[PDB]
Amino acid sequence: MKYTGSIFKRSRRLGFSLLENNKEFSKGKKRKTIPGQHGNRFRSSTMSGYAQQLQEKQRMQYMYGITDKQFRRLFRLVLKQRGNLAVNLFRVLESRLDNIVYRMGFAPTRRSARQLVNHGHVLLNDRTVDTPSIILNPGDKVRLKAKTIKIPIVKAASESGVVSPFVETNNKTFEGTYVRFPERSELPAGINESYVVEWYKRL
Amino acid sequence: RMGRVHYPTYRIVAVDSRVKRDGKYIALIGHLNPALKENKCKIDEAVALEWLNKGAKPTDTVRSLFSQTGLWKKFVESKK
Amino acid sequence: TNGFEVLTYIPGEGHNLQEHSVTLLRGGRVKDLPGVRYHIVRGTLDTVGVEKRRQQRSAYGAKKPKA
Amino acid sequence: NIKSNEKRLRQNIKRNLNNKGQKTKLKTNVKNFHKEINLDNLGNVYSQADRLARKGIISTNRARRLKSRNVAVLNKT
Amino acid sequence: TKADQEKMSIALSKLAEEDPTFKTFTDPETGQTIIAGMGELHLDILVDRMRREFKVEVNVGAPQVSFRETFNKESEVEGKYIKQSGGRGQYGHVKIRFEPNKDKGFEFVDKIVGGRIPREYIKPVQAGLENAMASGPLAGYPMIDIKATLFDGSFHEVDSSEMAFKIAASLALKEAGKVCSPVLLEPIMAIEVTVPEQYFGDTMGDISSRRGLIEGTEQRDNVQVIKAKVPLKEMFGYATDLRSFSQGRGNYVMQFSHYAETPKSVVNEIIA
RNA sequence: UCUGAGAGUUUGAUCCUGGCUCAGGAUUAACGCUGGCGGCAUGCCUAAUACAUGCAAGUCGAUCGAAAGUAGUAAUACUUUAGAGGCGAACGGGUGAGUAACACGUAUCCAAUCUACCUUAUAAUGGGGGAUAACUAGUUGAAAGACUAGCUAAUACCGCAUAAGAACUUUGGUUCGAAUCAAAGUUGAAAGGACCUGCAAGGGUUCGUUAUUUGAUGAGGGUGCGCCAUAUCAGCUAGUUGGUGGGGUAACGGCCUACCAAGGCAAUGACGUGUAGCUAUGCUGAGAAGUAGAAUAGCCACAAUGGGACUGAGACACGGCCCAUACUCCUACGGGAGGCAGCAGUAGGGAAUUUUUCACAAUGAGCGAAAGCUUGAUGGAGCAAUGCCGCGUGAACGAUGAAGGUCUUUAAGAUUGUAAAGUUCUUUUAUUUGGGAAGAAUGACUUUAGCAGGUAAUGGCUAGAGUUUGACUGUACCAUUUUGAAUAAGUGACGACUAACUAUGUGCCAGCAGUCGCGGUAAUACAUAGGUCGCAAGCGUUAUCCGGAUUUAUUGGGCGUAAAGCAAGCGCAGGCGGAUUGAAAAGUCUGGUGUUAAAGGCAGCUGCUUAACAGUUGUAUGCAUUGGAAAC
Repeated sequence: MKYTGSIFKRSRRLGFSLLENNKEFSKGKKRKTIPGQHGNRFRSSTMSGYAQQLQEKQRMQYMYGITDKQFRRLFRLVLKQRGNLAVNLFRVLESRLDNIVYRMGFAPTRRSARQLVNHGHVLLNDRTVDTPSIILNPGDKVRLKAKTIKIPIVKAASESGVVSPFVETNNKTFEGTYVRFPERSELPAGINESYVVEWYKRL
Repeated sequence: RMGRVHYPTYRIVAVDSRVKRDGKYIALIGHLNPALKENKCKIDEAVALEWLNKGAKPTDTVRSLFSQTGLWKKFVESKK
Repeated sequence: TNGFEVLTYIPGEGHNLQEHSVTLLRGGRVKDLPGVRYHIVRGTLDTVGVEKRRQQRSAYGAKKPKA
Repeated sequence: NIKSNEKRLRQNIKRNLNNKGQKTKLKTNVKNFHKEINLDNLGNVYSQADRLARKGIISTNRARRLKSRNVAVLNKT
Repeated sequence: TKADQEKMSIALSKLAEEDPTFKTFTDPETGQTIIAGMGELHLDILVDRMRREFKVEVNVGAPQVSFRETFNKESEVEGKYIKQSGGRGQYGHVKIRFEPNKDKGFEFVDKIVGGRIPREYIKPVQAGLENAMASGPLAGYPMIDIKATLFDGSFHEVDSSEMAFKIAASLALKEAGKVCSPVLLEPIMAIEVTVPEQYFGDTMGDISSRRGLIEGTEQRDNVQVIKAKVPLKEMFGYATDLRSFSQGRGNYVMQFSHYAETPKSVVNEIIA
């Protein structure tokens, strides 16, 4: 599926907000309990190495919305490069257009960035992109010619800008550019990329 | 020829104009994409000179590129 | 369709055998019934098919629930 | 069938009768040489070989081999 | 042959694409494939397409819808099955009442007061009855319209088991059915015929001569209407007996009415 | 350093010998449920089973006479060819029945070969004859046609002059079955067409001809290696094993003939049998390898079946021929006609594998100075979730959480669920409007500039010319291009492995079933409702290849009680083999070189929306020659 549908429902069982904390933290209350009418006490009756591996992988693609075939595509792409493949893959994990736009102060959510990108409001280097999965590279210019005045969302994101060294942006001129590869310390550390690359040899 | 639909390609070959294409070749000389005309090729004109010395006339429209190689300046006028 | 008169099973609740019913089968062994390694697809050219199931109706061919 | 095969037939049938005549007269010359050995029929075969090998009627190798064999067996006479 | 059945079904697929008004039924009991037709020429042309257009060679017979079975005045017998087939001992024994019920199907009434049969065995024995009536000693049709009243029984030690009681009840049911002179029931259709004037006496004499239950006249606005409860076998050729006499200007409505007692003549005909 | 993850499973229990199952991939994939679409291909594997229809390989009039028709008073010019003459036809495409072997691939040998059209290289490109084609008239029938007699053309056919050069003959002169030269003997060379020029003479262009020498191409021939299993298949073999002569093939060759003999092979497995198109390679594993030889590419076999011949450089010729076979069709019944393993399409089969679709736009192939013609190749386009890649069905905020429902089991709460309602916004796609391609940086075409032997001049050639070529395509996509959340999500599992259970029904029955196994009275195992979770326009099921399985274990296992030691000895061949000295290096390693096509992957680059993919670049096994190495 291109979208998880309900995203707070994803944080229900996971217990982790895809936002900083405010996803299921301020909507009336904080519902961080796992779903299920069969709910009961569960403290160490459902967690295992296989289960934690699934949890890490699941939150990893939830943060980016990668389908299985695209997931293997990205895996092969990071195979195409050498070094510590886990951290290099994690650097490639930011190479999503919607993720960058969210991190560029141009969209409050990556979901909104994806749906702007498909709508055609984005200009990627003199080439409007409707596919939000294109791979970022350093030194790319973007424009928002005219489908931005009628969008309050992009302006609201522009005033709530994001500071990042790996990219540059003029939010008041609707300008963004990918500068350098991201740093691991700027990104959440609860994810373990090693177990997944061990899990991906099954072709 | 090869490539994709809406994406033609044909590697230029000094092949016998009487024997079919897409087979064993004595020597492949150049390549070109006829979709977008920009004249990118890897012509040699070294063994092609020998091929023309022993006939080996390439396909129909190669003569135009032969004009670009300027072999007419060095092949047909080489007896005077 | 050729001359191979072999055993089979009817998987699922009920049956639609007509003593001449033309239908489709399934290849797979069953442990409790020795000599029997075959089934019948529910809903192929003779069998009715069963709906209102989050279960089979992917197998045991039956149309998607209509509401 | 097709018209092209009809035209090829209408041509090569007569060309083949002609070639049959030429081959049979060459055969007759070979016969007359087999009867007795002389320079006159040697010249006759010399001429006929050039008459027939000129076209595709007789292969050059066959004519050369036969004339070489006949002149070789003549060399002892 | 069963292969002939399959090839005739292929011919059915070919012949149903032109006009599917003909109905085809494969009966679960009589077994023979019933195919509907208009008349002599209609069936003839179907046969012609089958043998010549379709190259399908199939034998032709007679329509098949047979009967139902029941039995006479009540009686009470016992069932004792002390037997074994496979590795150890088996035993069972029950005592039931075999009573007819003209307007009700299988019915069970218990008479266990002294603990002769535990409640666990109350239900299986019923099933033993429900499967035992399926066969008849005359022609083998299931026996219906019967009231069953279990009276007594005996549950022994490990030799006793529920299916043994079911088999004993089956023995009792068959024995009592043999004793109580079983009888047969034939299907009866209610046929209504509306004719202006022409075939009043013709239909009267046809029904009187062939078979049927009749009572006089109905006088509709400008026509004569006759309803007959007639055995379904009597429709054989009646479709053309009436039509030939009516020159093709006949019509009726065929509706099933009920199963009725078979006379002695029917008892002599159908049996082998 | 290229590079390796298992799980459960007997029993009171423990492992062990050891089987099983699946977790993983792949697949011409098939089926179910469903299903907007982009881009990338592919899309009979069943019956070489039988087929209507169309194309399917034809071209040249400036090769030839003449015919028909137009214009023109006529001559003549022009339009088409009924035909001849020249060439293509053997290209190419498709199939895998056959074939278990020079067939593939590979290294080399052809002291034993050939190879129009295209390369080099020269000699010239005459003198005639005599014929027919076409046609005319007659005969036979509806007609196809067939038969008979008359007239002729051809760069057609056949003699006649010389043969430069070759080849043969003979003599002299060469080389480790060879090759080269000289002289003499003999033989046989062409055909003309068009154009320019020239009063003419004649000259030139150009096409073609003949013979000559030389490329290349393709074919044939020689072997070595590699190229299934079968000994519950041990003898086979008389053209068989060789020799002499001859015929014979482009050459050698019992290939064949006459004569002469009786060998030859085969236990390291012939023959017989069934199974088979082969390779590069697709996929599975780290690999040794397995899988199958998809499609494509190279090679071989076939063209309804068995032969046989036919010209032609080249065929025993998909779509040439005769016979015979078998079939089909027409016949107004006398006789004929044909072969989709070509494009499709059609019938059967299966679960199933698609359009008798368009243009020859490009490419290519053929014919032709030329224009121009053919081109069911080719390129497209149609269809199919068949695989691959890619995208939506909304999005910003938004509640102690709307309504209903569920559990809790009347009580709260959770729960469905930021999902909802609500405000706001948007439009790739749905859909109106205009733009909008390259593909043709080719090809034709004449005058110019120039080159060029000639020059009297056209023509031979290179740089610019436009009238020239688009099915694809006013196409994809794009300026809120019109409006608009509007045009759209299912599937499986939820006892464990395997991250996924509550309520109800239920009674070893109903049924699930990959295994362990569940269900006989409240089943987290079945069936429904709800909920959970995972993948997703795919998810479920089946088959089959592999990983897991190293579980026929050189690599990478054992033989005592499990499966394993013949009951033992003699015991050939073969295998393994005491020490020391030498050489060769046969084996081996290694250096130089060549070859091992492309395409496959590994990596870099480029074009793609990153993307699969296409192109660019290189990467390699293996074999042969030559120089060494000396340990074994």
